[PDB]
Amino acid sequence: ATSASSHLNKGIKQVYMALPQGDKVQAMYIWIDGTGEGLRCKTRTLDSEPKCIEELPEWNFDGSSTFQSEGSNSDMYLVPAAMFRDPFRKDPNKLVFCEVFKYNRKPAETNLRHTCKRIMDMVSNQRPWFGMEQEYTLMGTDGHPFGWPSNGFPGPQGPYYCGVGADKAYGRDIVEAHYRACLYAGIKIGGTNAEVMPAQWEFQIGPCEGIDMGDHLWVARFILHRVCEDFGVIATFDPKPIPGNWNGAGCHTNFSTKAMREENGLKYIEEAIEKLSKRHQYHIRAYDPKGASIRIPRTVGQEKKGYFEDRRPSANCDPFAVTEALIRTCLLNETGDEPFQYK
Amino acid sequence: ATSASSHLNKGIKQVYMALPQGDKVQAMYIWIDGTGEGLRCKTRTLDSEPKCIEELPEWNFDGSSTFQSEGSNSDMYLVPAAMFRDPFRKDPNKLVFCEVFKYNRKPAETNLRHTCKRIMDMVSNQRPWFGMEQEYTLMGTDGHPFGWPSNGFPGPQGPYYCGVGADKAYGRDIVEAHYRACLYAGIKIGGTNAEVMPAQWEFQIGPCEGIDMGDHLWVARFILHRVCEDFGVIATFDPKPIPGNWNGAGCHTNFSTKAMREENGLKYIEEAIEKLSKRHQYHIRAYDPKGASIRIPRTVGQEKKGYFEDRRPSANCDPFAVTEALIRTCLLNETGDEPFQYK
Amino acid sequence: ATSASSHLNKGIKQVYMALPQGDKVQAMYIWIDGTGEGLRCKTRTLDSEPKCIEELPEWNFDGSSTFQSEGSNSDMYLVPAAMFRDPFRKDPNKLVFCEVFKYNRKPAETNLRHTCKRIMDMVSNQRPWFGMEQEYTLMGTDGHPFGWPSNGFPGPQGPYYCGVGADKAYGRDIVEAHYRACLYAGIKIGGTNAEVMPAQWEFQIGPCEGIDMGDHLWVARFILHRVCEDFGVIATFDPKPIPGNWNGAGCHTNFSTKAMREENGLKYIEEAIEKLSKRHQYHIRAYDPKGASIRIPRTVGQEKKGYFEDRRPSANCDPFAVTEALIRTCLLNETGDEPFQYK
Amino acid sequence: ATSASSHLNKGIKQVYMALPQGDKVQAMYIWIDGTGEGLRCKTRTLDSEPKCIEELPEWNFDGSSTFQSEGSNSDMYLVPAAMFRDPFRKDPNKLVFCEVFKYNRKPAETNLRHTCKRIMDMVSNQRPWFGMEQEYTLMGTDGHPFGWPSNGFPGPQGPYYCGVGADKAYGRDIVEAHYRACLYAGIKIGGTNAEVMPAQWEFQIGPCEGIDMGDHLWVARFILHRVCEDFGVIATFDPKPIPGNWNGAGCHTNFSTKAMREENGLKYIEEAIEKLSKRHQYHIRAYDPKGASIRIPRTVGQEKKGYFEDRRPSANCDPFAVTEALIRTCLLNETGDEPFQYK
Amino acid sequence: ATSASSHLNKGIKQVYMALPQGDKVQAMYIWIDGTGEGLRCKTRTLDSEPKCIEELPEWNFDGSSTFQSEGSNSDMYLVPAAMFRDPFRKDPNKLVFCEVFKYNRKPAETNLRHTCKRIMDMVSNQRPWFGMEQEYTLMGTDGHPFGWPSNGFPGPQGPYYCGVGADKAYGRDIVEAHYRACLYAGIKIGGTNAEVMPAQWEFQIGPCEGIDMGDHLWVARFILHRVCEDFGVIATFDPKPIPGNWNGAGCHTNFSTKAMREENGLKYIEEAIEKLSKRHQYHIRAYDPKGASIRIPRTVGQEKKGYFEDRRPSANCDPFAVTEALIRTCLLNETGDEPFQYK
Ligand SMILES: [Mn+2]
Ligand SMILES: [Mn+2]
Ligand SMILES: [Mn+2]
Ligand SMILES: [Mn+2]
Ligand SMILES: [Mn+2]
Repeated sequence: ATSASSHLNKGIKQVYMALPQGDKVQAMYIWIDGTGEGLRCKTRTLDSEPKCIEELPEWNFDGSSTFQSEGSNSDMYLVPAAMFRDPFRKDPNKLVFCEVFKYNRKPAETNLRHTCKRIMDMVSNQRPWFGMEQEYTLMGTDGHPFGWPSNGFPGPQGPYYCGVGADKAYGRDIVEAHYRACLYAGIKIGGTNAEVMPAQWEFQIGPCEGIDMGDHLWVARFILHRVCEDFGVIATFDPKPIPGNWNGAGCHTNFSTKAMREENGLKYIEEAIEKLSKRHQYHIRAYDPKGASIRIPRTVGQEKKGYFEDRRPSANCDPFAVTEALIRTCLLNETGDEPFQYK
Repeated sequence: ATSASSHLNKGIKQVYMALPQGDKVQAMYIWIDGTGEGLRCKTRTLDSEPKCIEELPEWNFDGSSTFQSEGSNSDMYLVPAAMFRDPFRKDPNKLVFCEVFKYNRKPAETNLRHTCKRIMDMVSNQRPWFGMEQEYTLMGTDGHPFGWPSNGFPGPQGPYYCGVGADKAYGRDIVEAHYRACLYAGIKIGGTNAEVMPAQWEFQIGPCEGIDMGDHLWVARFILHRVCEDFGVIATFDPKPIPGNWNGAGCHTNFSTKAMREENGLKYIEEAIEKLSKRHQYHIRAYDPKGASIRIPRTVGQEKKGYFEDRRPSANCDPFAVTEALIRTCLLNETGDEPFQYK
Repeated sequence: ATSASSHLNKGIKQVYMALPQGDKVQAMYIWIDGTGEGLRCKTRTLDSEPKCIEELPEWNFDGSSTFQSEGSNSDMYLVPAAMFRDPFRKDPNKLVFCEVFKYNRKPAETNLRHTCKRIMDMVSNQRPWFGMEQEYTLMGTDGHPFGWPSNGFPGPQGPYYCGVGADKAYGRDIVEAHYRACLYAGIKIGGTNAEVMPAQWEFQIGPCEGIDMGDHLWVARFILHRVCEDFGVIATFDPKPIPGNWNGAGCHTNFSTKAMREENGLKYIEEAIEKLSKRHQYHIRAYDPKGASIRIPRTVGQEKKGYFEDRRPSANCDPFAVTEALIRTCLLNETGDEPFQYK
Repeated sequence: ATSASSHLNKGIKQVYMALPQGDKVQAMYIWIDGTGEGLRCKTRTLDSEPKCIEELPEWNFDGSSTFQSEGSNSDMYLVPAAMFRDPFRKDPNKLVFCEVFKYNRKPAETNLRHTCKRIMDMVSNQRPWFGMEQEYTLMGTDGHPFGWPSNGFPGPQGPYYCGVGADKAYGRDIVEAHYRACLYAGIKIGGTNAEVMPAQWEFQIGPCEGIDMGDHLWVARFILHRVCEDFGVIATFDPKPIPGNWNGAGCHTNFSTKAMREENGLKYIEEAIEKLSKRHQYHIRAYDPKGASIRIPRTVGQEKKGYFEDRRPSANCDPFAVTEALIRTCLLNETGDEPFQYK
Repeated sequence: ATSASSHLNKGIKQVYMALPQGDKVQAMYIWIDGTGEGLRCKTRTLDSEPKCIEELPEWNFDGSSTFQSEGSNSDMYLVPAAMFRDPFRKDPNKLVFCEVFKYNRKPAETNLRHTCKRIMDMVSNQRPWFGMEQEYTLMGTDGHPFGWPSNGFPGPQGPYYCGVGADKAYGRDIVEAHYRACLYAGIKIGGTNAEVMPAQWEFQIGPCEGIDMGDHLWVARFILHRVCEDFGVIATFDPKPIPGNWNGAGCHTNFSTKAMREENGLKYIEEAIEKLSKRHQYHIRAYDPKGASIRIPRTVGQEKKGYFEDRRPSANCDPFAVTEALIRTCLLNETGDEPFQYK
């Protein structure tokens, strides 16, 4: 099944979209829900196209409707963090990803970006690069994977991974649209592939210099949601969408530094892996918003330089928390149940 | 459900629309129904494109069919008031919002613009600015909200406010089309967002210098109706569309003056609020066509200058009456059950 | 029946596709499945458009999901072999057909290209030209031929071969789209025709200089699968799609050399046919991935120069194996159950 | 949605059923699946109607298909335990509920009846009476509750508990059919009611003298499954069918003895409750097949004699284990993690 | 999908069926098709109800339409062999299973009954008893199993063997109707069960004294076809209905003699098994119309008397050939590629 809005005549929408916009420019503010994994958005009008993120004014929203404020002082604030081109509106309109504050102007329970940015600024000399692969499932509005038979299973696993064909890959139009929208918007998307079960896909984001990783992955998730809403399907990042033998279906984070990219970086990668081996429980706790767990590429080992792979994060993981934990455990040499405060 | 006209082949319509129009120009006269909240329209042909509103001739219509005239002398008059570009016809065609007169050439029961314009002209030195947020619900032709399940509720409140996704926001194509149409037509639309229940949305109009507020909000309502008619859905401004816990779902009016925008304007805002506190019943009567009721932004209080917010008007309110009452109570210092006549 | 993805609004997809892509370029790596007849693909991002195939980097994939690797070392490699323009993405994006390696960097069980390329390089002086005609059937997602009646047969054979009409040819849009996509991508497609039963078609690829034959036929098969996926139908190369009197429905390979194209080449063609007559069982074994069998054109015989036709290969045949066997039996004069190793 | 078998013409079935059966009699053997909560059945033919359970011969089945045997010796045995009239076949045909044995003629992992019967025979002097209330949900074949809107919720809780009306109770025909079938078959069903959410129902079984409780509840579950299969819906005893605020949705067991039914039995009930208070974890473990947790009726307290209520068992509980645990903790005064063996 | 005839109003049919028939009686002659596995039938009128099979006259049919005669002399003959009550017509009407002859009055290629009857008459002193279990699949008219999802699989194997529930057993109404029809008609049906995949079932016929086995199994197959035709589904005895892991899905024949039923019959069973072990290829050839292959029940071994089981015959096997081969190999001690002629 598909949503009722997807059955509206989209040619009418495209007739209205093709009107010359004028001097005004629409900016769609995007922020993370109070649940830690949802995204909320609302569009305002700017008198002119902003050249930089600093020209974007701050905004506010009702936090009581977003699961992240109390009744007495419900208003929260939106401080713009990253700016991207609007694929849906095709320019000069801008997507504005923003942080959330409380009435006290202090980071919200779900604003993990504020600290993550501080951590990345501390280790800015090492220039960390992250690459994150996000796996999702396309679902109908009836709660079942898109293109699956009603009350039924498509078939045994094996033909669908990177498959091509009407019976091999489901909803590739969503994937192509999302890829093109992320390219236009400036997201650092590096590729896509179809996963082992049909209607399950994956897009990779990276390499990114820092908080760019979290910003790009969150905006890529938003673009996926908007594109799927246009098509009338649902993008699910739940680690266990369909019950069965398949277990993980989660994000993989690739971490490198300046030293690891240069010669004799394999020993730095080994040191980082050994440091991570001690903090397994902390990373398992941090990755959840509520063969090998950590793996090394063999091509990197042959070249003795490169990156590593962490298979532990789930699909609904928060990139800010993941990257901050990876930096703290490896670069900052932190140990303990709770992170230290670099006040 | 959607209307039968929405299932006509719209590509045929766009083939006919793309014909070179020629020297003639079509103007769609729009006026307020006798009910006080409905809109009526009819298009004529002009030999040339009018540069200003004064070139638009007066027109007439059958008031017996519009609930606002008696049988003996049914004819009413249309005097053009505001001119906008026609989004639907894409230029040089014009939307003409007009006032209604009786056979006596005297303002109609529903023409509240004529007095409101006089009031705004009296206080033109203070330069009042209004901002109005209009909340509407998208409904099917079956009387239920669009995208809702038949005989059913979408789910608990909370995921839908400013939500993105096929299961989070219903009928966003209508919203995008209406936003672009209002931009092209010259309406001062400042942004939109999705409301707490799905298929419920809101657009903000403002700031506006005067009767511009009423003109822009009425033409924005007309554009919403035309766009929804193109999509085959209904835009409802009823304050209580769906029975349940949700109560208000009504317009919010933001009022500022020249003094309140300048430094030390917070005391002027406080004076206006104190004046409004006495005339609560009068404003409640005037807003109906048939936490705090009046609120102050906290950012304005921190900056000690700006505007205030009135949460009392409903969604089907008449902007002319609302703005006239706000001016009379605050700027004109009027008191009493009935307004004074500045003859 | 058609796939559920085909019922998505494709106008939305085309709106997203028309976005200006930017400096980045998407390359879709394509490789042969472990089954020997399936195709797998996945797209990456390149910083610039590659001018030649050598600029394409090597890649890797999970061979456990592709029926061609064991659990311990599942990773396989993709070495680019041929580059074509991407019809689906309309440039500068590129389709990259690649060979598969094991973790040992040794040809995979299904990588028959590596040896075939060696064989063609050995006989490069003779300049062999191959022409292959591929016959396929368009099927619904319900496992029946496209356009056929449910639980029914279209009619007696005879009106459908090269037929024109709604009741004569089924799914010609797929054929036209595939032909245009192969032209744009640079495939050497020489023509198409409709076969004796409806929804069955055939496209010819050739002439090709060498491994170009295998590359072009495999990429043409991939383009057919992608186009059919866009239309929501399935392209089947099974030699026996629908049970009945029809038997072969398989590929025909046309083989010529430099000598056979020149004058008095008919005797060379006769020598090649006599050599092939001895190795019938070997070619029957090699053609399977798991009137006359070999025929001569009469126009060639009248002109005493040209090519021959082999009707023995099936529709799901591997072009690399077919062309390698044809070269080895004719040009290399090989005899025996197993081919010799030119180490 | 409903199953495809439910859309077969049932009048044809009733025409065939009305044929005079003859001298032969069909007996449907029923046994518990290896999963501990599923039911399996298969019908044989008897030359004459059995007057007692002892005339029923033993049978066998393939335990490899029932998740309860290994490959080498898959055969299991069926020893008849209880006999009931066949509601579906309307007599002289009999439903035969049987225990399962292994090839060693030793109770199967899921045959908890064999021990429970021993325990009840030990305490046969006290004459324990049990009453069990079973709560189930009617679901479509699409995995959603029957009569619920697609992708939707019926409404707020409150109108549906014991409700009457097309919008208040869903699938009452299943309930009436199941009640009448259980009456005819001899099940001690004491009543039904509709639960707080629509399509959720409950039937009470009791009072029963002993292993009669387990036999009657299991056969009532089987009759519910057969009736729902006739109607094309699914009866689910999962404690959490639909995600949401509702939590328990589980069976309630009412336990009395001969002493508790007589005068001054309230002190015996208090002693039993105090004994149960110590073994909470053991009963929680035993109830799972993989206000107050224990409550006392107030009418019993006013009359100072009667029974108690245990709210702890879930809906998918095994009655044999529940009743055996209740007897062992109260009557047998057992304490400890594992039960004692009365060998 | 179901056949179009199943969607006719069956109440009309039952109104016509309930008419008092009168003195005339309808007899439906049934014979085996020329293909060896199909059944053909046609009904005549008798002036009175026949008390015995000998009162049934011989008939004839067009063998050119039945794949078992040449053009010059197409007529074949029907000699009545067995008489049963007509379940479909509810008495006094009779089903007449008949042998087929050629114009020469000599057994037809597919009339294997004539010889089988001779063989059984030779060994009539030993009184052989056979029991045959027939496994079939219910299919829609679209060629897929009944109740399966379109283009889909129901689920993993394991819940369906002897399952009860709308999601566990498909088309049980067909099974109940067929069981009751076979009981009424006098078929020696001993029971049914649901098989490992849904819509697959099995009925057992036996014990039978001789050619009674072939007669009863063929008439049971005919009754299954007629009942399924009434329901609009297809009964398939193909050994491999749905491609996949499941392989056999074929009939099991249980063979006993007078000696094997008496004490110390286990040695006779062992002798029969040893004789069968030599003639495996002959029985494999004879069973086809175009753990252990032969197994012994363990209960029989414990009681040292009873029967054996042959798992080798397929589902579409001819019972006459199977029983004749079992008698010839065991009782007649025959050896060789071709059977001896007891002329
Ligand atoms: Mn990975
Ligand atoms: Mn407000
Ligand atoms: Mn040919
Ligand atoms: Mn209770
Ligand atoms: Mn068997």
